[PDB]
Formats: sequence, structure tokens, C-alpha cells
Amino acid sequence: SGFRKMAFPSGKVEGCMVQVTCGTTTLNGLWLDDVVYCPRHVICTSEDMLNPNYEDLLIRKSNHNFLVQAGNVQLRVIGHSMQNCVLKLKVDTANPKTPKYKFVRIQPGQTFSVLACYNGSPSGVYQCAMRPNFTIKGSFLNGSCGSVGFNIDYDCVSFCYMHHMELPTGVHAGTDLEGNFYGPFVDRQTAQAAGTDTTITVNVLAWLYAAVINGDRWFLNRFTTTLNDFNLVAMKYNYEPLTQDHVDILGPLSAQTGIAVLDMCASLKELLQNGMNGRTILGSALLEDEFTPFDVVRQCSGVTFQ
Amino acid sequence: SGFRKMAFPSGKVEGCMVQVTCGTTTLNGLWLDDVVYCPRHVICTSEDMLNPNYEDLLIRKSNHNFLVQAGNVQLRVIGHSMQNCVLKLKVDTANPKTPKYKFVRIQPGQTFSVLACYNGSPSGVYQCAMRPNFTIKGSFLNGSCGSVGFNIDYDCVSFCYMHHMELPTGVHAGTDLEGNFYGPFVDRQTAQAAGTDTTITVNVLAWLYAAVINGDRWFLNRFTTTLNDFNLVAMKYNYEPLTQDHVDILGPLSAQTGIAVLDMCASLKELLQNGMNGRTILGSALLEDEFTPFDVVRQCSGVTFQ
Ligand SMILES: O=c1[nH]c(=O)n([C@H]2CCCO2)cc1F
Ligand SMILES: O=c1[nH]c(=O)n([C@H]2CCCO2)cc1F
Repeated sequence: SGFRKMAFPSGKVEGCMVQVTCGTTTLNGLWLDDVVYCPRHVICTSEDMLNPNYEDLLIRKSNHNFLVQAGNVQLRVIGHSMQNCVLKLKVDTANPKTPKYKFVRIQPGQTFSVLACYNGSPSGVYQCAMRPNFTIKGSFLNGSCGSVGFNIDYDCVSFCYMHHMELPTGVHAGTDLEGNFYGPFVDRQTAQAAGTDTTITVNVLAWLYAAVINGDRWFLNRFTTTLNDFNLVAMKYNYEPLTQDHVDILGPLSAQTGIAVLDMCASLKELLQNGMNGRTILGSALLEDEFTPFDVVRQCSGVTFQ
Repeated sequence: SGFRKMAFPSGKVEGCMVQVTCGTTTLNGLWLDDVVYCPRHVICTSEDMLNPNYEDLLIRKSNHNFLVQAGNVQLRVIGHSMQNCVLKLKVDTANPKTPKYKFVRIQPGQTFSVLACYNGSPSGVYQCAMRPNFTIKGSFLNGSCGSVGFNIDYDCVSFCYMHHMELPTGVHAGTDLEGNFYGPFVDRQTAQAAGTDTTITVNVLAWLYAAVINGDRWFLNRFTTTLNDFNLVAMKYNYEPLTQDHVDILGPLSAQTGIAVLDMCASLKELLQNGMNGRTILGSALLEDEFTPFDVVRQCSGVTFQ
């Protein structure tokens, strides 16, 4: 019945996006209860970003210097503090659209939806993964900082990402909602290079299961393998090593399809060694690694959010 | 700065989704003002779908047979009528979350976002295109009928698609919001085959412009071509013929990049004739055709919706 790169419905998060301006700089904030979260680099000018001393720059800012606007209405800022790389602006009004929510720090390999925003206004929604090198491959222009990534379980939004930086190579870095960067990145305009962009093996396997469920089966073969043998191949192709935990996580998709995990690993092994020979899998000409096992079960089972 | 398959924010549409049950069949409806729109096959049993006489089946239905539920609240049905392949259920309460909206019948080659829903509850959002054969390549399970596709211009939702049918080949067919199918498809479980899935040439060119803007430039070459020469190649590869209207639509992306449209056509020609030689463009190993010129400008310029 089809398999698409699918984001979570964005309405619960749209209702939390605001605009934050400090001096000359405008970016997005996230309004939950009576706190607005935004990147701490809102206080910087373009020149400040080369070598910013955030504590010193913040001394010169007062509550009334943070202009916070939710659509056309202005919010009153009654306190401010810095937590790691985020600012928390306490406002005098709780967001009436605050969904049930949690702050989660995700693991590399996990996926989430991004609501790209500008001037506090949502522009679009797309699905991302936290890469093993702790970058994300997003779509962010100037003004998009403070846009967030999130997952939804039924009625609860788990926020996991806030956007802060574009590296010189065009990939993206940011923090969790406690303001701690993913990976080694810092909010300074400096030479920061990403490490190896390794492929998320367990996700590729999940997507191959999704393909079989939908009738793209040409890559199934007569072979099997072992974890250690497979991983010799994973290593050569800059794939994450597959572990027994990963095998266990794939158990449900294995049970539903009747294809043993290690047999699917043998299919992936052949695909890595031989390529796809000009064929496609679920409309892709490369091996997709930004669907988790949970994403596949969810999309193949129609789980909804209330 | 990155280029992603991006859907519109879904919140305005989430607020319109309801559940409609008639007898044993449950699917989704769209609640705008005091009307709920849903597929007319809600009145059918599984057996009825082989040879349904909708007018005869509807004679046996009254207002109280259509159970309409918006979240946990029940809506009172005060009238019903069939328009083409949709039912319009008049309810006694206008949807307080009705956004500004229009009904549009899109052209093949145009893109839109789908809010996949089950039992009236949103599951996910993704971007689709109306294919030249009038199918869409979606992700729809049993229960997803009545999910809608839409575009947003600033504050106005233009609804263009309602989901009705999965063909035996796994692609999807549906109607506009006046209930007229796209293409030749009918709401009957019969032998319906899609025609040739031609590639949307103007969209491929737009995406190549997007690639250049983002620094994927390896496919630029020293050549040019003409519309007629290019189209000889398009035809061989089952690409839509490129017209002067398409060239004109690409004008802005041509102006911004300084790459003449026909020079980009020569790049595409070489890509069609030689393939990508194991390289990628914007993270894809095939030529992507579900971004329109407007989608590229929008995403590259950060247009937002209020
Ligand atoms: O840190 C937190 N504080 C909160 O008050 N909530 C409540 C507020 C609404 C739903 O959850 C959640 C958190 F994660
Ligand atoms: O057919 C239509 N009828 C309407 O009342 N509207 C109004 C109602 C809210 C915004 O638009 C739009 C239509 F497209």
C-alpha cells in the first residue's frame, strides 16, 4: 500500500512557535506553558558569532530586550536565563495551545520530524534522522534557528532538537531542549567539521522489511549470513556495526514477514557488494537509512495520534 | 542550506478531520463550515464494491445512519447528498477550526501534501505529486480513505485531493473535493490499470536548479540544446515533452542561478543518456520529479504561512 518519508502531523507544534527578536537578530522560539525556549545566539550580532562570550553579552540584556511575538500578539517577558546553549524566557502567559509534551535527548540513528519556521511562522515539515556523526541533513535558511524537531506518541509531543547552526559543508547542528548540542558542535562560527557520515544499518534493514511488505522483493536472495560476517561488510561500506540489540529490535518485522533477520542481512550484503544494478526499492535508487524499525511498523500499521 | 521533500504544516487540516461510519464501514471525512465531505463508498460493504449502484444503495440511508465524530464529540447530521463520488453530510455545527480554504482541481505535475488519517485521526504528513497518469504514489492503508491532499498559500488551504482507491499495482486514485476522480478511475473494485508513469520534466529541471543553489553542481556541463532536440531525448526516456510554458516557468530559477534553461536541459540530457555513474544529487540516486518550480523557489526562499 505504499511507503513514504512521512512526518508527524505538525499542528501541535505549530501552536508553540513564536518569534524572538533581540536587538537586530530574529529567530524562532518554542512556547510551552509560560516559558519560551530559543537559541542563546539570538543575543549575538553577526560579528559576535566568531568569538562570543555569551555570559558577558547577556549581562547587557534585560527582560524588555527580548521581543517575543506569538502571531500578532506580543508576550510579556518577566524573566530570562541561559541553560547551556538555550535561553529560557519566562513570559506572563501560559501558551493555551501547549500540548502534552516531554523533552527527550535522542540517540544517533533515531528519526524525528522538523517544523521549519521563519519569523515564528511555520514553513514546512519533513522527517530527519540524527546522523551517527551527530549532524542532521535538514533544510534550513537564515532565520530558521529555533525551529524544532519532535516525535509524537499518541497525544504527547517529545521535543528532541532545536536548530542552531549550519556547518560549512551544508549540514546542520543543534541542541536538545536542555540546550546541549548533539555531538561536539558549538554555537561559534569556527572551523567545525563533521565526522564520517556512517549509514544506519538497522534502519536500512527495517526499510528492506518495509519494501517486502509492499511487494518490492527482487533483492531477496537464497543466502544467509552471521552477525560477524555481515559486519565485516558493514565496515567496508561505512555502515554501523549490527548488534544483537538491533536484531532483537527487528524481531517484529521478521515475525510479520517470515524473513529471518540474518537472511535480510544477506540480502543487504549482496546489495552493498553488487549495488542495485539500476533497479529501485520503494522508489529509491539507494539504500535508505532514515526509517527506524518503529517507523516501519507504525506506517505499515496506521498508528494515529490523538 | 539543504533541500528536503517538505510538506506543508498540517495543523489547519488536522482541525478538519473527522470520522464517518455508515453501517459497518468507517473512513475519514473533512469538516469545513457545516459540511462533512467523504467518499461515497462509505455506504458500501466490501461486497458492494464489485458492482455498486450508489444511488440505489443511498436510498436505504438516512441522516441518522451517518455517524460523524470529531475527536470524542458526535456531530448531528441534518442532511446528506451525493455529488459525483463524494457525499456531503450537512451537520448542525460549523467547524470552529475551519481555516480559510478553497477547492482546487490540480493539473498533473503539481504537488501537494497528504495528511494520512485513520478513524478521523491524523497519522502523518507527506508530499505527493499528481502523476501524469492521474495516480498518486501515496502511503494509504485500509481506513485511510477520505484523507485529503492540499496546498497552503499564506493563510488559505487549497484542498485538491481526497483518497478513494488503491489499484492492484499499489498506486492510489482519488477525487477532487467536488468528487470527480482524477483520471479515468472509478470507485468500483474492478480491473483498473494505470497508464505510463511518465516523468515530470519541468519538475526535474526545477530540482536540478535546487541542486545548483545548494552546491551539487557536478552535473553541469559545457553543452546546450534546443527544445526540439531535448524532447527527442525526453520521449525516449518517457519524460513529458518540455514546452515554452515550462521554460518560462523556470525563468526565475534561471535568473537566480545564471544558468540558461536550455543549458540545464543539456545537463539533464546527459544525465538521461549516461545515468549518474554512482553519484548523487541532493541525496538522491535518481532524478526527482515531485518538486515544482514553485516548490523550489518557496523552499529556497523561506516562504511561511500565517
Ligand atoms: O518539563 C516539563 N514540564 C511540564 O510542565 N510538562 C507538562 C506541561 C504540559 C504537558 O507536560 C512537561 C514537561 F516535559
Ligand atoms: O466553497 C467554499 N465555501 C466557503 O464558505 N468558503 C469559505 C469558508 C471559510 C473560508 O472560505 C470557501 C470555499 F471554498
